Amino acid sequence: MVDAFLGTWKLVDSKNFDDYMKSLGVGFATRQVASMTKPTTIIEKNGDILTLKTHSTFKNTEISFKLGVEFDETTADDRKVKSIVTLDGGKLVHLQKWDGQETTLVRELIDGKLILTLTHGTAVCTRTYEKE
Ligand SMILES: CCCCCCCC/C=C\CCCCCCCC(=O)O
Repeated sequence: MVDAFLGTWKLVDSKNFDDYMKSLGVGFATRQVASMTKPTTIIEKNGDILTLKTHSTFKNTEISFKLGVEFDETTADDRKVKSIVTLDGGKLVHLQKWDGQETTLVRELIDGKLILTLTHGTAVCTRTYEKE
């Protein structure tokens, strides 16, 4: 089930996010702001549709999707990607594909905390979110 991911989460730790952003071609100015931003992520369900909001003082995003069904997404850094989200080993796995590249955004619950692992190229970033 997806239900233990649901709720409101705030960033409390981040490792290697600059590497991840630079691997995606994000410019220095955006990387600078992003290194100091602590987003709030809200994940809600209505039937088979999940909505994931990411809010901050610089950028906001919102996506709605059905697990296992491709959707178009315009990311926070303005990539237009083809996305699919699924549950795999109890993790929420979001795969983005564009121009032959791939990145994964994988969420795992460990001791009530939401660990987001971002992988692109050789860059691996780990972000820790705490429940609200
Ligand atoms: C909507 C705010 C999320 C972060 C704000 C600024 C980041 C913009 C630059 C790179 C984004 C790369 C893809 C999105 C990263 C998601 C990180 C997260 O949810 O913690």
